[PDB]
Amino acid sequence: MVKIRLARFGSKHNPHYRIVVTDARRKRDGKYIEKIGYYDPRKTTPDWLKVDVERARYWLSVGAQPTDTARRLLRQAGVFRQE
Amino acid sequence: RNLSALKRHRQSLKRRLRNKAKKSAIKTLSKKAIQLAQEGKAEEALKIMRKAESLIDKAAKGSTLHKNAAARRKSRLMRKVRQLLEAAGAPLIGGGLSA
Amino acid sequence: GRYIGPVCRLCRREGVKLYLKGERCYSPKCAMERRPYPPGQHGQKRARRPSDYAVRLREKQKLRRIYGISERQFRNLFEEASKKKGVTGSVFLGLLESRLDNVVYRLGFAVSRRQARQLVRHGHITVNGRRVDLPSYRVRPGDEIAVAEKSRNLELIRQNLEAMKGRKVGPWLSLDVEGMKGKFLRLPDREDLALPVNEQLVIEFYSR
Amino acid sequence: AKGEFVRTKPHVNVGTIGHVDHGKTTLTAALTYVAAAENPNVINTAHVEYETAKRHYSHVDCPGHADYIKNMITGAAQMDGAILVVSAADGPMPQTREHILLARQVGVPYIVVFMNKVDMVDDPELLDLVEMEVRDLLNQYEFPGDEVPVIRGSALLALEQMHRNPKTRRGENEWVDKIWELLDAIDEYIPTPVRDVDKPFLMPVEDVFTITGRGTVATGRIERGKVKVGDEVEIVGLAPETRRTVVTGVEMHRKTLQEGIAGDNVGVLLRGVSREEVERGQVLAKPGSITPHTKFEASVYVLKKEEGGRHTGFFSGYRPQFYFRTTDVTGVVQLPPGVEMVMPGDNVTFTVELIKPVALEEGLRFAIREGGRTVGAGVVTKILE
RNA sequence: UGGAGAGUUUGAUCCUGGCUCAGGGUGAACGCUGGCGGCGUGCCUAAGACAUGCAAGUCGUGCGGGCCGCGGGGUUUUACUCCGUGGUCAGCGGCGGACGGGUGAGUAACGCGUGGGUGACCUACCCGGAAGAGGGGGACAACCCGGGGAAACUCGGGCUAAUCCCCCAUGUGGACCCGCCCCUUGGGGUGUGUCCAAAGGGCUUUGCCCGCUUCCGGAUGGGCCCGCGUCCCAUCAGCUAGUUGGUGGGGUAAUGGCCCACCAAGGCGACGACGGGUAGCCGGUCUGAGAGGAUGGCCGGCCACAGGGGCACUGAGACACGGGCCCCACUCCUACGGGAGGCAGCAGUUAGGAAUCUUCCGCAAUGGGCGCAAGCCUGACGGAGCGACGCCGCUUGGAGGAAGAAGCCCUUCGGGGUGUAAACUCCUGAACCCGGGACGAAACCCCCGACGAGGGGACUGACGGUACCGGGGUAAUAGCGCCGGCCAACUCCGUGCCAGCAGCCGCGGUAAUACGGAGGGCGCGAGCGUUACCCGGAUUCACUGGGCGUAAAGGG
RNA sequence: CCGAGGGUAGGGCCCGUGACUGGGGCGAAGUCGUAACAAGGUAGCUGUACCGGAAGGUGCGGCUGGA
RNA sequence: AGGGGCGUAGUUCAAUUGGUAGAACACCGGUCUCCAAAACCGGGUGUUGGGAGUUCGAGUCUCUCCGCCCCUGCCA
Ligand SMILES: C/C=C\C=C\[C@@H]1O[C@](O)([C@H](CC)C(=O)NC/C=C/C=C(\C)[C@@H](OC)[C@@H](C)[C@@H]2O[C@H](/C=C/C=C/C=C(\C)C(=O)c3c(O)cc[nH]c3=O)[C@H](O)[C@@H]2O)[C@H](O)[C@H](O)C1(C)C
Ligand SMILES: Nc1nc2c(ncn2[C@@H]2O[C@H](COP(=O)(O)OP(=O)(O)O)[C@@H](O)[C@H]2O)c(=O)[nH]1
Repeated sequence: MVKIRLARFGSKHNPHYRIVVTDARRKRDGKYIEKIGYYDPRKTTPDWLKVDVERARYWLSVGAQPTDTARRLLRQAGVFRQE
Repeated sequence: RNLSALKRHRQSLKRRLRNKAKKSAIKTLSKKAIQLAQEGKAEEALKIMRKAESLIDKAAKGSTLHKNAAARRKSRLMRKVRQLLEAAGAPLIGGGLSA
Repeated sequence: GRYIGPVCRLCRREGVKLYLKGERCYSPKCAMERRPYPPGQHGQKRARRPSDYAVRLREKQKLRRIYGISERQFRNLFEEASKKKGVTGSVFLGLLESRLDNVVYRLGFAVSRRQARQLVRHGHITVNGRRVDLPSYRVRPGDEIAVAEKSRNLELIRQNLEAMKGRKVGPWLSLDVEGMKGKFLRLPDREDLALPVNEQLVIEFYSR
Repeated sequence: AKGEFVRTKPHVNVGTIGHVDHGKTTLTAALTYVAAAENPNVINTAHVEYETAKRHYSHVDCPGHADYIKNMITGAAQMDGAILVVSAADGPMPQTREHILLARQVGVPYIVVFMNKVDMVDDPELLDLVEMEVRDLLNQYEFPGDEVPVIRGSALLALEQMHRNPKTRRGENEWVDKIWELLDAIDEYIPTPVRDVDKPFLMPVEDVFTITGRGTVATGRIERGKVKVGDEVEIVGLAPETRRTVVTGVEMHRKTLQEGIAGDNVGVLLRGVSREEVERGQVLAKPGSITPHTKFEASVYVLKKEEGGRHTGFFSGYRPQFYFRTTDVTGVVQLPPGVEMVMPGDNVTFTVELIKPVALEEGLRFAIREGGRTVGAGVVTKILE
């Protein structure tokens, strides 16, 4: 199906994923349906996790299974909070 | 020395036989249906073609024909038969057809 | 690696006195003060009108030799100095002054250039807090260069730090002589750097 | 499907000798079948092996015969004790002589004997004569021929009586038995040397192979220290320059070894090396140990005619061959002035220039031959180049 | 925001013109030399052949068994072992093995690029909606026994379970023929007739969770079709029978000659058909002032292939890299009647070659398959290794130190040079040593709250005792090319059209800045040269930007 | 029915090779002459044709890039 | 690794009754000249592949050794 996974960019010992929506079948670093965010797991910078709520939510509303860890970050970004 | 994908093969042969039969049926049962449709058996014709139209949608249930494939086989049947029975016939006992 | 070898051998040859040794090269014997001629066996005979090429070569070598920067970096830094918006003349000269060790030398600390490098390669030098050891480190605005503490008591750092009392630093650097700091207020200017180099040529030499 | 090798018993390797045909090769077969009963469970030198319920043995069976000398030498240059085989038919044979003076030319301590083809023409004086002939010959080459274990016992007999059945213990065969007589005459009398393991590492190369799906293997007779999987090494000697490699294989008689020590004939699979890069003669040593050289002064003693060597001596400019560890490289001879007159049995020192780089280290003996006859032996002194 | 020219035809000059050099570039190789680190990157040739190990599985919360360790005797003991229950072998059944990973052989073509079309279609799993899930029957494995067999495994008789199969009902709806209406290529609504559904599994149990069936829609991924673009030879000029179109069929998810009968004679070509050669295309990459030229390796997208070749089966999807059937060639086993394999998956071997790496560690992260879950698998991937193959950073010290040691080289024998270079003085501390030592890892999961929101809790690091930090701390590698002009750099000796050099012009025939050595110098430095190939210079195929009276060029 | 492959037969394209043979380029100091360059000692060049060891000669016509 | 070959001036080749090794053409050396070619005088210019052996004497006859060609060898 259409997932919301993390694609690895950046150099060696310097990872930098890009939160993205892709068909669960594509290579993890291959072409993707739409980027909606990035995440530096080592922080090394105030901004190490931004996401695009409006889009993240939309995909979730049409069937886009997030990853165990991908979901954690949408969460931390504040996508499922409803008030 | 091997790997267990063989489960998929044996299995393959099995159901490759299941719809092989379901299929050869629809066929031998479609022919006879029309093989009368030109004779004029009307009533009996629509009888078989009615069993025919069953066996087709039937196979459509599993991985044998599925959708439109079945729908085509039907349309041609409920076509040839009809197109034949009009060569001096009139549809006796309301078979699958609807005039 | 950074030459290492007979330098007041280039004060000569380039015929434009050089003080890559500092103290001595500043004395009544810069080597230059006894032989205003190139080395070799000949070195003192008529000279063919140096070719349009030669001039540029000498101009470049004049400069590059004047830092110790080995070509590779020299010429490399040059290219960066090109794309950067502006006159390559200023820029480049400026990007040559941004060289950590250089500034070190530019702000007392070390008698000469070759010496300022080692100070860097041993830690003795420090920037905006944390220390640094890459002679190539490029200084940016508002950053002060401070000596380390383990050194401050070293026989060398003394005498060298002393020569500041009285003498003033370049018009783009400060200096807490007692607190060995001094910032890099801003990239130096063509005029501020009174160098025996005709940048415009050194530039033409890389066209061909 | 491979199976490791595990240590228990000490280890001493040996080989057979004696005039061609007599009795080796076929006998060698036997000794294997025998110590195969009650253990374990169940033209070109042939390494094989077998173990008495007392010690581990590595067996080298040089095909013998003339023409095959250079190859022969490298065999008795690595064995601790030779099994001088003799047939109870012909007696002290010529090659039995040559496979002897050699042994004394390579040191080879102690030589067990064995009268083969015994089950043939009995004779009072004979069997008691043959054993007399031999000893009368071993002392003819300064060996302990008088106190030498002379077992009798035509071995083929042992073989064919073990071929009917792969299981038979001692005493049960008036023909096997005659084997164990040697397997106790060897167990005893034949010492167990001391190989320095505290020393660096070295291993002359005997043969080189290429095990399919692996690469090049080099078999040799450990000199000093040791070598286990994953140790870097320099292939010093012969070729352009000393290449380097990482040992990634060590096996004892086709059985995985854990750290073959000195005196162990193991096969070492080297990492990334082609069969053309590894020749015989050259050496495997500890990286930094030993260096290839061609000019050296050596303290040499030229054998006397009566002692085998030359009988006309020579002058400066003579080019004999030199034997180190495992090969034969040629060399030009240059004398330290006035030494021009170098006659037999003389003892002096000059300088040699080999036409091929070789692992020399000062403190290493060698051997000068020429025209089919060890002309003299010496040792490396100072190294010029 | 961007354009440099030189040598060489002549006694000399101007022009024309070719050759050559100075600049970048590379999956490079070869020579001399080689210290550290990071990040990249590494069979361009035989799409040659390959030992060995691993590259795909998972669910008992779908079902019945085998066997073992244990509730513990079923009756009262080893009778009907019913079952409690965590496991372990295979079978049944489901989902995944069609993705990921490899290669460039084939292919000049809707293959790719780009823009569109589908009233001519499909899409497992994933979302939103609607309606359901009632009765019934049956088989084959596994297992028991018998048989042939070297083996791989097979035949026969008979039990048995299901979410395996089939029959009837139900008909929200859907499919089909005919009619009507809307719409316009097969779409949408509608009426009469006919035809079609479905399975139970675990719990904490009139409720949930995971499933199941039918239709509609959403997503994503696809098929097919169309316009334009896409190399060299015209010494290749004509090509075409399923050929071009029609009608009715078969076929398919679907269009279509895709295939078939019958009919008609068509279709295509200098706007280059047919044929021959070479080649996977692109984003891009190198070069260029630009227009262009060259190229398509790494990474990303599409295509194609899986020893050579043909075919289908299962299925949402394959005519299927580690599935199947068959032929072939090759290699191997064999109890000679039949069996076995396909590294262009990762490591590795051999061959070929100027040349291209470890049978490594880890699933810790990311990503994937299956599972309610715990979790299992994963040579995808994250790392590590090797090679100056490349880029970048760093080192071999710094400051003093003589009208200037020695040695070597020149000399108008006064001296000049190598040279502040050394020695020598202080000074720092690459390496190494001791101590400390990461980020990358927070959720799956658990507890409060409803298994929602939100808050808290616990496990987990291959790289590594590495980076990094603190303290201690030794003066500690240098080479390669060139020095006639182009082109930075000159003397002595040797040789004597010899030996040799040479990119172009040319150097050598007894005083050679050109050969070879030395001193000295210039350039660049863990590098420096050499060879091959691309662009530039070459306005030297000229669109930008050239020419033809006599230099090549006006057709009789 | 079709069909991989195999088999007989005959065409097309291209590549390698062949006794012998044709001319071509190149190669310090070979042989014969003397065609051309100065009416180059017969103005040269030229298309064609015949002839001659060789350059070349002569015929016919043409050119001036000859007087 | 083991057999069997093959190695003579600068090249192609002759002496194998065991006897300093020549034959041709080259090249070398002078003279003339700048220096060659030509011409004229004058010359074997060889590591008999190396090194030893036997022998009064070795290209020849032994052995060993270098390079090359051919054949057979060669899974820890
Ligand atoms: C000999 C070949 C290779 C040697 C290689 C090396 O040798 C060595 O370097 C070795 C080190 C000492 C070495 O140099 N060997 C090299 C030399 C070593 C020589 C040593 C010891 C001597 O002593 C003076 C020793 C033999 C001595 O001789 C005597 C014998 C005399 C015989 C005369 C001949 C007689 C009657 C006879 O009939 C006869 C014959 O035999 C042959 C032919 N025709 C004949 O008619 C006696 O037996 C003594 O014992 C090491 O061993 C290395 O490790 C090695 C093995 C690699
Ligand atoms: N009867 C008998 N024959 C033997 C004996 N030893 C050897 N042979 C035979 O004689 C020959 C021995 O030659 P081989 O074994 O090759 O010994 P090598 O030639 O010395 O290695 C072969 O035919 C053996 O079978 C023995 O002890 N008894």
